[PDB]
Parts: sequence; structure tokens; C-alpha cells
Amino acid sequence: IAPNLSIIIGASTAAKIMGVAGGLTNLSKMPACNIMLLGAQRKTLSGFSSTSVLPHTGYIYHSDIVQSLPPD
RNA sequence: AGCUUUGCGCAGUGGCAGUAUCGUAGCCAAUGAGGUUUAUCCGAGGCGCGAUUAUUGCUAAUACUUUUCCCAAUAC
Repeated sequence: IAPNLSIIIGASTAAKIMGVAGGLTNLSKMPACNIMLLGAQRKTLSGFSSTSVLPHTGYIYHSDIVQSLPPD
């Protein structure tokens, strides 16, 4: 259903991002700055300093291709 | 036929700051740089290296003596 999008980022990540976007057609009309935020959770900070790694991160950030880099 | 807007040049008159200005046959960048806030939101340069009075040129301040003239009879 999506060869290239699966090639870039696995299979679970692509499935989750189009499921949250609403299909390939709905995801195509979306800019990159919003695809970067597919799956961003509110992540209430309990004393900490927005060091929660999910202030503006979604399924793309937690994909293994991005997670296999130094944290900075 | 004046009035007026935008961008770009050439100037003139000012004001402001020298912890900043410039370079980039180096790299990356609207096929997306960078994202601290307004993130299903914003939207351009950034990094490394190099020059330097933290841009670069001038102008001025830090001294007076060479010469070149000389003595003599109305006499054995």
C-alpha cells in the first residue's frame, strides 16, 4: 500500500502515522511540520522542566531510524 | 496632467554602536535552515573555518656655519 513510506521508516511507524492522519490521501495534503507532530501527546510535566522527550515529538521521533542517533 | 507605492542604484544632510564587521572554487539549506514560548503551530539562513585596532584606509604630531684680498725712496 505504501512502498516508499515503509522503506524510509519501518512498517509500524508508517501504519501509525497514516492511521492518525487518516490514510495516504489525508496525509499527502499535510505539510512536513505537521507529519513531524503525528502522535504528539500532552505529557504533563510533574516537577520536571519539559525534559520529557515528548513536548513536540510524535511517532516519527520515536521511530527506530531517529532513535538510533545521539540524543542531541 | 499632477499625486503616490514598491524594489534597486548614485548622492547629500543627520542620528546611533565599536563584544562586531567582512570572506566562504568549505558543507548543509524552501525536495526546508532553525525552532525556548503559539507546535496537526511558526518559517531562513545555519555550521565549520579565516582576517581584524571587534571593518579598513589615509593625513598630521612625536630639523644647522658652503665661500674670500693684501707693505715699502723724493738714493752712494
